[PDB]
Amino acid sequence: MRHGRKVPKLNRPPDQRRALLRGLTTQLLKHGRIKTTKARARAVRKYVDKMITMAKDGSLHKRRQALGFIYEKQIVHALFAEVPDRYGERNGGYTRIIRTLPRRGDNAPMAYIELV
Amino acid sequence: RDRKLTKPEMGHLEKSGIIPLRHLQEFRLQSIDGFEVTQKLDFGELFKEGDLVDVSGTTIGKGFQGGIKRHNFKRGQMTHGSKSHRQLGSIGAGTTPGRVYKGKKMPGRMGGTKRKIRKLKIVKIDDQLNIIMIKGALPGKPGNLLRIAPAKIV
Amino acid sequence: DEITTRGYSISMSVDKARRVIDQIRGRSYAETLMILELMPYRACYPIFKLIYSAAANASHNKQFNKANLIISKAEVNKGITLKKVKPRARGRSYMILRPTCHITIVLRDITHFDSYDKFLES
Amino acid sequence: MAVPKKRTSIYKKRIRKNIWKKKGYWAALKAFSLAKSLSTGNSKSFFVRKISNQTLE
RNA sequence: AGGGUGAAAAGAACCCCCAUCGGGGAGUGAAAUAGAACAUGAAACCGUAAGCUCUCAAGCAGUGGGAGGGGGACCAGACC
RNA sequence: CGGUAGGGGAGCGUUCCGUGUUAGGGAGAAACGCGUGCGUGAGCCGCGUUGGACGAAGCGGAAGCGAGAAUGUCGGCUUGAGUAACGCAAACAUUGGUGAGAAUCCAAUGCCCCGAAAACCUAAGGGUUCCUCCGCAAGGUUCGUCCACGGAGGGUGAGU
RNA sequence: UCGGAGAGAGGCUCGGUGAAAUAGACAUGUCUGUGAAGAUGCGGACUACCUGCACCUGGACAGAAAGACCCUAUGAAGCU
RNA sequence: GAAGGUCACGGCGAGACGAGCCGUUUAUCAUUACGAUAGGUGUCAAGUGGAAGUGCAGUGAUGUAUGCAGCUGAGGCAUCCUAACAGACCCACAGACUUGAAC
Repeated sequence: MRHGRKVPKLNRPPDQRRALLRGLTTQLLKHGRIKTTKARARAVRKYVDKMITMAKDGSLHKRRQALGFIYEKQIVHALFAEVPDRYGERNGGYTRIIRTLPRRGDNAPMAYIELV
Repeated sequence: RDRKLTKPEMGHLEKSGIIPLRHLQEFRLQSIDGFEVTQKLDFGELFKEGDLVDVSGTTIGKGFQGGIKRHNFKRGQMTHGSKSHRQLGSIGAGTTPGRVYKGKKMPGRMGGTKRKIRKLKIVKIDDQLNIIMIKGALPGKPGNLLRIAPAKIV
Repeated sequence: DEITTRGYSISMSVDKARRVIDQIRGRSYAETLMILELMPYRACYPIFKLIYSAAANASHNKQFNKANLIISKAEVNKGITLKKVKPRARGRSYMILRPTCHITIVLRDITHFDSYDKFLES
Repeated sequence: MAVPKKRTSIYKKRIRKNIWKKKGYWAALKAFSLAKSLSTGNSKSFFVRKISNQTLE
């Protein structure tokens, strides 16, 4: 194990990580619950909460850089006026994970991510 | 002395207090025993200051460390070499009985193991609050146990 | 061997499989259906409908209650294999075989004889 | 690489079949989670307001 | 490469489990521990159950002597 | 009275035939065990079970007369094995639909790759693999309600 | 010359499908000596709990190849 | 059916797979038994760097003031708001013979 390791690099190049992540992100603040592996859940976890704290501060500084992650101009305004304002009293814990029954024909992992 | 542990605590009530992580014993050197107070400090009040003190920490771990890392001295190319350099350098014979000469340098694994540095002078020493300053070295990464034994220079 | 139901020509194997039935052996009809639904192995099927196949029928066909049922016999045997061919290098080092399975278990009541006896003076 | 001489087959092969012991429900207890009547072996959704359900009351 | 279930197929309605693949029963037949992979179906190979031996003991390991153990003996008689 | 190559001297068993539509068998061959009795031996005799039909005692006659090895031949079945592999490195995931089940089907929102190309058209060849409705054991070195898989229909109408 | 670190495709674990060269038989430790004379299986002695995974890979004159080297057999196939 | 072990969960300057170390929402019982192992958050440090917007000067490019501002991965402190679930199973019931020294 890498001394002081964090954020899995998956089995694909770096540029391949900041691409797939952009999906599970918007799809999370657009629908609600998203099924995925336990690894992805732990990964997307931070990439999502770190995007929510930005909206909490509002302003434009947390909008230009934010857009660098998600491209949907529909889910962006959301954070700047939807669920983040609901956590204006809660410091953290924006996302929530939970394990479930194994895959279908495949081993594991499996979990559903949803906002608390 | 509550969480995790349970049996070691109750098995310590024998005239004493506050249990550490791992009880370590010593040898003969004329010192106090369980009859006056039963509590050793960090002053030693005898080992004398100025002298050097040894430090036995716990070595780190590089996983299934190869052989080129437990010796660091094996040539090899990579851009065209078939040895890829990293290779152990291909050790062994081809048509000789012997017995693969056991004990010879090989990859193997690595992990926590005693080290001991010995010697090493001291710059500052403080008691009560507990704290010591060793001249660099200090085996293992901050998070072990260490024995910080006096000095077995003899 | 009271009731023996299962089948044959399964699309499973003889190695990967069986390792699932060797755990349900000597187990009740419940202790076996509460573990298979947790076994992340494909062998769980059609072995799942198996434990249910040996049962249920033995309830209306014969005089066997739902309880006291335990897997007496159980074993996976290799049936018929097919010699397939797959290219690789000039075609020579090949044979190929599909180890099929046709396990055949059986359920039956349980013996046991308990009769506690004590004295209560009043 | 090389090639094996005499294939014992019997015995040896059999012994190397113990490590693959019947892994009965590889997981913790996760028994009855109360008011479940049964529920899957491994841990599952807890009990509270209709959660994880596709539809609500 | 690949032969023949049975005399005649009456070569299996219906019922139960499954995805209305598969099996088990109910029936037919002198028989399906003969039913479409089917007659009599051994061996090589692959398993379950039962008794004994089996972690401080090694070399194509059987053989001769030989205790103990699980069973079968004879109204001891010391054997398989 | 050890015995190779060899020479010489005695026999068993197997298929068939003569002596046999005599006799044994459906109250029953064949296949396996056992009685471990019997002969110098290869074996023979009796018998239980299973099983389904004939087979054949004695002497002689006629044999394509019994092999665990000729890198034998044919077929089946072990082991290395359940190790590797699952076949350019142009990643993938999600919300729904259908289904017993689908990360790879379909539908939607995107990412990513190519962009004189892994676009289209045409010749050779191939030749019905095109389309639609279903099914899937086998063929798809994962599954598959998916498919150029299988089983039924439909479809190539120019004097230029 | 002393190379190290990091990013990918394998390797490792799990789930599904699923090979091979090869092999008389195995309860196939080392060493000295011996032996048609460089065997683990002979003799003496020492050492050594039973059984896997990953890796490095000398032994089993390992595997594939009745060797293209030499010679032998009044062989053969071409050439001069 | 206890001590204890094991499994799982949240993680590890420890690992190929196992093992090993810390912890499991009272952060297991009394006495403060010192009991956030991780992700996120807040602050700080460090590394880039003085950006967006806006105003002004210039035809433009460009530059200046706010800006030594903002952004910010594994570093440090602090914070458990999310997940560490109440429980189970496994393992048992003071436990052999003889002799000696004691009683």
